[PDB]
Amino acid sequence: TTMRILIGLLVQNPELATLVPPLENLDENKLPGLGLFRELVNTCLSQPGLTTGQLLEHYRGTNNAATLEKLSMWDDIADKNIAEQTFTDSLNHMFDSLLELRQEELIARERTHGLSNEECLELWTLNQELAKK
Amino acid sequence: LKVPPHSIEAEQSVLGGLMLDNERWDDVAERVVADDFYTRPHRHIFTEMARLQESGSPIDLITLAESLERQGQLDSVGGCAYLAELSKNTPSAANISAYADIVRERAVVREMISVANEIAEAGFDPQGRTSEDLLDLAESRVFKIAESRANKDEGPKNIADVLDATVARIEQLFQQPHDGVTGVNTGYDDLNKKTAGLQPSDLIIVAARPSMGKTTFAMNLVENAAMLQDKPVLIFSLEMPSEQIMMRSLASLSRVDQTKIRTGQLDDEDWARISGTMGILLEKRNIYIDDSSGLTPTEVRSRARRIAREHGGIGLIMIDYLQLMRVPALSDNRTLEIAEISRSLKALAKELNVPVVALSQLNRSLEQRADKRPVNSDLRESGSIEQDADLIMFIYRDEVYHENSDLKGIAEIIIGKQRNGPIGTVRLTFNGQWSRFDNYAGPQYDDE
Amino acid sequence: LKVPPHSIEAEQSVLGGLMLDNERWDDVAERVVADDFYTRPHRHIFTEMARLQESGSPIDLITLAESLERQGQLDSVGGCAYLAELSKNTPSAANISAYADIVRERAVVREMISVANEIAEAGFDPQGRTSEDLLDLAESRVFKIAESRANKDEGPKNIADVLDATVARIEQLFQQPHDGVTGVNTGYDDLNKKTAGLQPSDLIIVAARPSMGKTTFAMNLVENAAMLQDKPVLIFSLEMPSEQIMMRSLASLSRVDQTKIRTGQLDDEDWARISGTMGILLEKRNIYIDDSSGLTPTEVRSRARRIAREHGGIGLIMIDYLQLMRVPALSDNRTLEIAEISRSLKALAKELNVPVVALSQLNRSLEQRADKRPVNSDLRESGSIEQDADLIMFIYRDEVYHENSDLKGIAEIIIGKQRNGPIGTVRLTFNGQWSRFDNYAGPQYDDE
DNA sequence: TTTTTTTTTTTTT
Ligand SMILES: Nc1ncnc2c1ncn2[C@@H]1O[C@H](COP(=O)(O)OP(=O)(O)O)[C@@H](O)[C@H]1O
Ligand SMILES: Nc1ncnc2c1ncn2[C@@H]1O[C@H](COP(=O)(O)OP(=O)(O)O)[C@@H](O)[C@H]1O
Ligand code: ALF
Ligand code: ALF
Ligand SMILES: [Mg+2]
Ligand SMILES: [Mg+2]
Repeated sequence: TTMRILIGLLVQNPELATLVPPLENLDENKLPGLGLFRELVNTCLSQPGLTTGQLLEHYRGTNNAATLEKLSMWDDIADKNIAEQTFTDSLNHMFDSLLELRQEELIARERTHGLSNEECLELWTLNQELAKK
Repeated sequence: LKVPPHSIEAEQSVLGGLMLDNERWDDVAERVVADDFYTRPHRHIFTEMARLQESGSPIDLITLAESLERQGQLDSVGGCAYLAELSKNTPSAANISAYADIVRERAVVREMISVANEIAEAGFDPQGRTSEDLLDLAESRVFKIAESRANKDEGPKNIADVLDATVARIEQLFQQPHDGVTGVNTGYDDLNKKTAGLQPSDLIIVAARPSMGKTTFAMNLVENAAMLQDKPVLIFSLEMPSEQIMMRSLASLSRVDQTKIRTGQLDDEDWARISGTMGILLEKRNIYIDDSSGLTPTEVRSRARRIAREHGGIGLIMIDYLQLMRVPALSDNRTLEIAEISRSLKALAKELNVPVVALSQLNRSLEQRADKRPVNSDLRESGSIEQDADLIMFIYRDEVYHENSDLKGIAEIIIGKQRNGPIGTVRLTFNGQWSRFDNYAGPQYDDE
Repeated sequence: LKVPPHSIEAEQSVLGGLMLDNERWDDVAERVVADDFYTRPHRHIFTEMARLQESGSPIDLITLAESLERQGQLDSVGGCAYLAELSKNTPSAANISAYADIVRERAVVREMISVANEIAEAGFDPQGRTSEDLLDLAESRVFKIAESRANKDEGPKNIADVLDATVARIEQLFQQPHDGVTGVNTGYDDLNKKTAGLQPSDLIIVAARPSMGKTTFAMNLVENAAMLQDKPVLIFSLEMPSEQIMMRSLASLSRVDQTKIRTGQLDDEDWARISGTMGILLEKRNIYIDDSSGLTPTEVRSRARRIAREHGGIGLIMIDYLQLMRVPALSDNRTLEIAEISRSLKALAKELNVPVVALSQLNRSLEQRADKRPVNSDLRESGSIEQDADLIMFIYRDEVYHENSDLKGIAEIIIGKQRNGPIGTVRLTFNGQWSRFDNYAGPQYDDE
């Protein structure tokens, strides 16, 4: 899954969190374990320029630290630019998931009571992102 | 139970793709039709799509939904959600050709299966039909299957089509004023008069006895081609390391005694020349060397394809030499192995539309004759080397055999075969010290 | 049940990325193969992926699903759901190269374990196999795995890379003031001038008619090389016993009539000379002699490597002579057997980076001519002897053929071939009594 | 078991 890889990239490269757009605009329950990712970004933004060890030290007393440590150990990539590119395209993938979930809901509402011209027109516009390539 | 073949997902993709880009409409239309689908609603959608296209309406979700709603088939095919899902599962519109090709294949198989069922039905119940009639129906059905293909296999072609293509080729050759060199420039004007350059899709061959200049001449052709065009040239050196080849090239281009280069006893001027040569080569950067040993025909084709794909095509490829390649499948019979290699090299040239220069060795029977110039039937192990080749050039240096020869340092390029063109001899000065063949400026001796 | 070493996660990443992108197929094709994958389902998918790619078709879930369905492997791999699941799980394909490498590493390690199991099983059940059979089997497998791990270097290289390496080497030789001694020092002034010593990675050939001075000249090269360097020199005397070889060399170095040594009729002064020679030889101790008969090319390679590994490299190798080696597999076709021997010797020279001097023999056709100087095409059974050799030296003593010859006691070394360098003739003085060739101090005659 | 094509060495007219 692309969720576990995100935190692994997050923990191994803390500075990547700096360029992460806000996520509070969306319900964290939409993705599994999404709230923690947003927790890390604000934590990084709380003290910009933080060491990798310090980032994990922020949650020393928490139980989820074990998952963070395992992800740090897994997928160790010496190159930094590649990791940044992987994080960036991954962040796009999550945005695709959000739009994908939205259109699935909009399909569900269509079955409930149908849709108007604006709604189906908006759905049509919602397929370009899922087929941008 | 047996389910007739079909690809619902491919049917979804072809329907989905065209709604974004309609430029590929002809590609889908010519390849497949609404009869190819296995699901009826998809047939309805495509029939509507074709109608809208014929009416000039752009192919899109809104137009399709409007047409279906007006015709009342929207409910049968689904709706906004169903049609939206159609485009949702499309991986990429550019691939639509493969999806269309898949759909055609599924329809063809379904057509064949139906024919088989029809044949079985007719056979089981004669219904008053005699044995001969049953044969006729099978023949007619088989012919229809071979007829519905719409070529796809390059069957016999009428002469009117061939004439139109050939005359077009001649007319365009007229416009470009190359004046003799239709193919790659060899670099030796006396050689261009006969060969007219190295034509694409050719299997050229350079043969001679050991230490006659076979690799020295081929490298001169490669150097001249690289400096006289812009496409990459690929070298397969199965006999020598890349360093030795480059040491010769520096000696040839910079005209410095290759003994000094190999030994390191270079002066200031020699360093100046070599620096000049290095600058030129690094400015172009269109020569690739692969010194791996014992390559099979498959490895040669794969590597050449990659270079062509990455750099926009090849201009020439050289192999050194033919007999060192291996075909592990055919290792018990050396004659079959060599025939397979030669066929593969000819096929590769056609595929990439590039001239292939493959060197070859010669038999020892040449050395038992009073006259020691090579002939076509001297190529070593050569079952089909003489038959597949379109041009064969032999290198002969008379000074090697007769010490008191008058042709001291005058090599001869004997053209032993040329499918489309004359044959003859060309004389070139041989400067071994520089590892070079030069134009023979001396008086021209008429060839007999 | 010890867990075999494998990594499913790397395989899943590789397969998913290839689904995402098609431009990296080459990146993985070189690195991994279908056999590399652990689980059979992955092996089936890769085989189908390769079949689609070599067909020049796009790679996608729909195409793969149909292709696997065609062969009936769709259900076996796990159904279309598994492929859809795998495509879903893969974010991108940036680090596929690393994933490809680990997958390659796992297979090699698994290959290593299997070989270890096979050797252990064979030892437990010899099935009549002797210790030699087991040792040869163990050596063969370790070599095979070693070769397998050494296939990565292959691939065409640009000219910028080759130019940098070549110029670097030329700079090195320029710094060293060796003054013509680039390889091993032959010990003769004229020979060094025409060849610049014996170069590493070469296959030199010494040929002549029976009883011409062929083993006498080769031993002189071995002696002179041994005293002019510090690396071991290895000798393979398939013809004569080591005692007879040492008897000759003790006569040549000490300049004592070898008849006296052979029959033991020496004097005090002769005993003084032999004592001096023995002291010098034992001071260096860098000559090894192997007089086993009928060795195969594998045995020659195996023994050469052991010497190189123990003493840190070999400075020269001598084989006496080429046609006495054996290749049991090609025991029917003599011509192919000799061709395989020549190919192996050249490969051995390249691997160790050492000059390999191999003696050969000439044909009887030479003796039916008016002129009896050797030529290249006289090498016996020479399928490829004259083709692979980088340098060929013939020994000619006119005295043997013309009893009134003015060239009494003078030997001609005829350089019949030299891939990188000129050719010509060199004259030495032959002292049969001492089994020695001395550089010719008499008047020098120009070479035509 | 038979037919084919390529190498290399000998002996005879
Ligand atoms: N420095 C030199 N001076 C004179 N001749 C040379 C020199 N270097 C190489 N040659 C000659 O160039 C000839 C061609 O070599 P090469 O192209 O390797 O032959 P092939 O590739 O046909 O076996 C050889 O016969 C060799 O004698
Ligand atoms: N004591 C001697 N006096 C004169 N000639 C000798 C003496 N010992 C050896 N020779 C000659 O040295 C020649 C070279 O022998 P050798 O190198 O073994 O021949 P091959 O080239 O077959 O190895 C022989 O032909 C022999 O006549
Ligand atoms: F030495 Al060659 F062809 F005989 F390269
Ligand atoms: F005695 Al020989 F070749 F004739 F070693
Ligand atoms: Mg060559
Ligand atoms: Mg001998």
